[PDB]
Amino acid sequence: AISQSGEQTLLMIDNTTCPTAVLGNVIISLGKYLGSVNYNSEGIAIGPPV
Amino acid sequence: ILHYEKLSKIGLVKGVTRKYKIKSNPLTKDIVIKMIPNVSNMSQCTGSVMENYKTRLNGILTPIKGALEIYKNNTHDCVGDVRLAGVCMAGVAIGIATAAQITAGVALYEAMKNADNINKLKSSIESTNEAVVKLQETAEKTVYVFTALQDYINTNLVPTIDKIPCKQTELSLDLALSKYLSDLLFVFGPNLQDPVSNSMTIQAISQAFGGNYETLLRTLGYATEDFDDLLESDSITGQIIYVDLSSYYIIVRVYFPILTEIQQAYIQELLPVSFNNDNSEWISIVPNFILVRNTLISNIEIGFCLITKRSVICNQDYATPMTNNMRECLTGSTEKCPRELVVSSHVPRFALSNGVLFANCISVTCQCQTTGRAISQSGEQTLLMIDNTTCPTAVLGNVIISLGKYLGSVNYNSEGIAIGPPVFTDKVDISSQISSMNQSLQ
Amino acid sequence: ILHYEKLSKIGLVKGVTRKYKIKSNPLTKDIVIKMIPNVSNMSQCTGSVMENYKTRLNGILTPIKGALEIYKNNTHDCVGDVRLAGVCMAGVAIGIATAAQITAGVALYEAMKNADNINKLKSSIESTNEAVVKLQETAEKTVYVFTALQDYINTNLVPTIDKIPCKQTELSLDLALSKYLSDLLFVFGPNLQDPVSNSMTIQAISQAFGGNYETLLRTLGYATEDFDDLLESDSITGQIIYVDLSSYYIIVRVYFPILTEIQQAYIQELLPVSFNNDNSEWISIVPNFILVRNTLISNIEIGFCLITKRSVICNQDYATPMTNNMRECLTGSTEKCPRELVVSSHVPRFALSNGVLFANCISVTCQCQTTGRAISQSGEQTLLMIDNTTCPTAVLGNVIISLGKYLGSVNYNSEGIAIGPPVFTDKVDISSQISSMNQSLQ
Amino acid sequence: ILHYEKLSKIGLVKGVTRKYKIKSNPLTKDIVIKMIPNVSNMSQCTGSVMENYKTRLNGILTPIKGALEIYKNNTHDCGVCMAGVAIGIATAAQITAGVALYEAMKNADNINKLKSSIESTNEAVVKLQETAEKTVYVFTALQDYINTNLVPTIDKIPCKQTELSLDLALSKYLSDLLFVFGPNLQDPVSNSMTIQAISQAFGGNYETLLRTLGYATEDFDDLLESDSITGQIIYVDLSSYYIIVRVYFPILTEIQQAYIQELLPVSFNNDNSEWISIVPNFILVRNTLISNIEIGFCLITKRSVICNQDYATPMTNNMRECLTGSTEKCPRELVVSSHVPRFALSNGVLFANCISVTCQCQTTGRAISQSGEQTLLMIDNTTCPTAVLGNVIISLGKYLGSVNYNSEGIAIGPPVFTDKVDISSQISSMNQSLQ
Repeated sequence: AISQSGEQTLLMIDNTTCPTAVLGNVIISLGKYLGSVNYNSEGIAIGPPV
Repeated sequence: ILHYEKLSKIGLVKGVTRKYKIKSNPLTKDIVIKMIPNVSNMSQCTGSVMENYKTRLNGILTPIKGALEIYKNNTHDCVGDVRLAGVCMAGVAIGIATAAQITAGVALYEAMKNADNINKLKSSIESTNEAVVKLQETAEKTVYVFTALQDYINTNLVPTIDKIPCKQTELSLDLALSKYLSDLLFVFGPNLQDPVSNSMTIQAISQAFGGNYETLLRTLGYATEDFDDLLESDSITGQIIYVDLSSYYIIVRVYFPILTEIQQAYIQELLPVSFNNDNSEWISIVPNFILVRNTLISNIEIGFCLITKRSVICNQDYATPMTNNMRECLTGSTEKCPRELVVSSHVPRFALSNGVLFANCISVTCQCQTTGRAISQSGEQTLLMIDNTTCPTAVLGNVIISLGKYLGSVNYNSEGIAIGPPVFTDKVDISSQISSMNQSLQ
Repeated sequence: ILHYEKLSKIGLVKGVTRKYKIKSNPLTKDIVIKMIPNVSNMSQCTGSVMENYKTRLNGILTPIKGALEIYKNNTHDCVGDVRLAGVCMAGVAIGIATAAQITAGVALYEAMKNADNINKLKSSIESTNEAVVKLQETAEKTVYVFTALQDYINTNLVPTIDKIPCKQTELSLDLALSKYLSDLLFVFGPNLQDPVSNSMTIQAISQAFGGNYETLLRTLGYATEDFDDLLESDSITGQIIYVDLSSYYIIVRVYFPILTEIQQAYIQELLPVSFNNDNSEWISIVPNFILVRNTLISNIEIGFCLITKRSVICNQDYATPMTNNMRECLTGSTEKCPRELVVSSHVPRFALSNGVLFANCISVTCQCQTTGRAISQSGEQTLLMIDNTTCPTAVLGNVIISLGKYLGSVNYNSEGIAIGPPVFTDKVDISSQISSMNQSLQ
Repeated sequence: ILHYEKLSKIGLVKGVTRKYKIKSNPLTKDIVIKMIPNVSNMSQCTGSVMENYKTRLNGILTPIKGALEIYKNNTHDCGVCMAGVAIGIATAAQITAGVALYEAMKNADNINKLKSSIESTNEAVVKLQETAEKTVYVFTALQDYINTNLVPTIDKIPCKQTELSLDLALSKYLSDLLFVFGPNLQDPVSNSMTIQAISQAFGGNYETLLRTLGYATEDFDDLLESDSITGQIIYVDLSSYYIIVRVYFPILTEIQQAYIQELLPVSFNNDNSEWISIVPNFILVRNTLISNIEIGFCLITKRSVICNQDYATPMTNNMRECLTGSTEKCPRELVVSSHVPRFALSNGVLFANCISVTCQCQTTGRAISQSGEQTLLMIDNTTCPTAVLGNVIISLGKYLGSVNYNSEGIAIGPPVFTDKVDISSQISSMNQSLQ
């Protein structure tokens, strides 16, 4: 299983973490990411509810 | 959880209570629509309109197959008993996709297993010359073909193939096909950016069959007594799974869900009534329909839902949040409810709930028939409750009404409440107000 | 990878390489087995054995229904909207259940929807009087009934209903029913503690039909070309989904899966050959069959799996771990390989791989044909590779063989390797070695 | 006495608890199994296969009579009094079988008094009166076959075909016999031979034998499947080719202060790998003493395990400490099969390895996360009532043990490998390490 903590909003799943993910009935092969290598280890600020 | 007495005193009288149901657990049936008619019996002097219609239909149907091939080329069966062993997704070759789009992609592959078998029938599908046809898919399975323009041809053009000049039959035909294409472009034209998804209603799909969805659904079968419901609420949806540019016929998987009533979940309707305060008439601005489920109070965007007599039916959970202040207002904190001054003379001024009558006797003349005298509202009472204790028969203009007994407080009409601040709900009023508060803040 | 060259000198000559495939994606078919014959035509002097057979049968079928009802009284459809579709489980009332038990439970409820349809046919099911009968649960869905001893009664008992004193017919019918029950008790008797499971083979299920699974599977359908495979590997399984204590018939959902080749995986078989060391014969103790998957080497408990000429087939991923020392012994480190002295005179002493033969030239007569001179093995060479380089035709005992090229080292026979320690593989020898080493440690 | 809470840490979750019952107090019944079928109705075209069958049957039967006569000629009244000088080699079981044989010789004489009646039976089950008060049944091995198929077909087909069919049927019966009554029957005196094997002298139809003998117990099926119903051969006749068998019908005696505990294995996560613990599935507890059982020989029911012998076997002391809370001594095996169980349900409380199977209960509508330190997860109504694992939606109960179950860790044992080739190499490597 790929675990999400209570600190992070979403997960970047790519071949670096593992090259094929399963989300219920879908099995998806994934490609490389072009942005930061440490995407999932850095948090950001969040806005106000509306 | 809704406190009806303060709501009524503000002017939100009780309305009907309806259950909340959603589309669920969809069965599938596969059909094909031939968007081109068979003109074989009248092909003697059809002219060149057939070829031109062929090119136009190819031009319209090419982007649909192009978008479908993005998934078709990138869908494959993952190998080995380790995982559920379903479909693998060339995600890097797909590029851009949503959750709903991917889900539809999976359902598209799933349906491919049957679509290959139906495409074995290509010659039979071409041979169809009736507006509805049933075909054997297997010794234990069947499929239906619908012809886009077979009824018109067979009923008008074939019988009238000699009584008028053939050139005239050419025009008529051309005009008929052009009318089909004009009706089609709203749905199957460039508006259809995403044919893969299955959110498209059967009513929209039937535009490819002349807008006659009742024939699609009757031929497939009235599976349940809720049929009109899954029909109006846009719960019956279909998906295009194969597009053919040689025979010009598409395969559609029609979904027939079942309506699951949500437990501990009801829809409440509130009737607004104009009420008197400070020598003027006001109407409170609150949602007409409120969704209370699991003792949780949330709004509902019912515009896309269907409001029957006993239940509220939606093809999707359309629950939306509600402001905390609105929750307090509907809980009893009645001073937080907004109110709008009414300048229209066509706003309702009285309502009837549980047989007890709420009315604004200041705005509308009230008198009681039993005692033959007027019913008086004072200047500090927002609304007047009339019931059998007051008098068993009152009138409001030209209506004689007989009232039941109230179930709440016996001294209802003698107790007042607090009233909230005025609001204005015009589109330009919101911009005007926002400027005023911003200027006030500065 | 495996180092065949270093393994060969230890005596582990290369063998056939087979692919690895496991059942996946099972299809579901439904049948009923009537565990009681229809004795209608012979009822004139059926005696009282029918009633006693009814009671004895009931004594066996009652626990099965009791174990099923632990699920039936604890299984229902949820809203399906509170969470993605599934079947609800009253787990507080179940108490003790494994993952396999719960999975069977889910399949059991899922099949219940078809089982209700089959049960709507109860009177038709009871009326069957052929060993195999075809019925409809709807016009697009067949179901099959397989009676217990209908054919046997139909073939020998009914024709001989007069030619012998039919009291003897009563005795023979009693013996036949008792024979059925004795055959049944191995599978459907008290050994069947978990009817909620899909691990029971069709061979065991056919015992309720006289062990005649070929009729079950032929009537249902040979859908795939690997059918014998799915049959021998205990891959075709079935589950009981309905037990009836009045008509004495069960409903079974038979599974027909498909064999998926586990990609990047193969099974290597190693042949043992006796070899010399210190003037005595030894045979190495290593697994005959090794499973290499995704460049990861591990054992396979191949007793349950079926071995064909081209692939290894299992009804389950029967891969088991393998010692690190076995890993190093199989990838080159022959000093960690076990060896056992051979006392028996019936151990194989030569083997042929890739057209070359590795032989133990001193323990068996070892001469060559094309020159008439004997082939000599020194006391330092464990095995002698004989190929057409030394001579193209060799003689071993009474067989004369022609040999081909070698692909590895040309100077194979001139290079020796290290040898491991002896082992003893008797059941009691393990205890003795453990005790001796324990005493040595103390 | 078992620490099930600490065992759920290692993947061993509580299963059913069963009562241990053993065969005891066996009654006796005497029957006559006639291996030669009466063929007086088919003597017109029976041919010469009958004499060949008789010779083959004599050759089969004679060693049985030989190994019975060693006890017949060495037993006399001097209770039962044995002669050990002329016996030579015998076990305790053999001596008890011999004393039982002589006790049954008293009724064997009375049954032999009806030899003419026994040899004249022409039905599958025939009733004979051995005394004024007691009776005996006679079973003929192939009489139903003859009277149903071969007798009616004596004239419609030529009797050469009848002769060949007779020879083939008798040969098939002999084929079924020889697995049991052939040279495999080295010790015919012993009574450990099951009724199912004895019924191979009657076509494997032990149901007819038992039902005619009139079982009168509610434990009958558990007795039959657990091989509790045993027999003994006490007389063999080489003139009429029949044997008389004392069928023993025992009673299931539940052992006081004895129960059998079942443990369900669950794969658990450790050091980013999935493992399974190597501890026996079934445990015998007798007066607070823990010992193994070869439950393969026994029959397991929903609330009891029935054994026709006391099958308790010793347990290693370290294993005993493992099952009593010291989980660090419980061996574990790495997991290579993608089809090992991963969740299990006890008391309505769900134990699972959420790292290997995704867990997201429906009432919170969210996933249930398992860290890299927790071997298994407990789900109950305290955390969230109804859980979903793949295709199953499951409503759960409440745990009875500690409330802080998911927050407390434990120690873990060493890895092991259970293959026979693996065992030898571990011995070899450990021996090499010692050297």
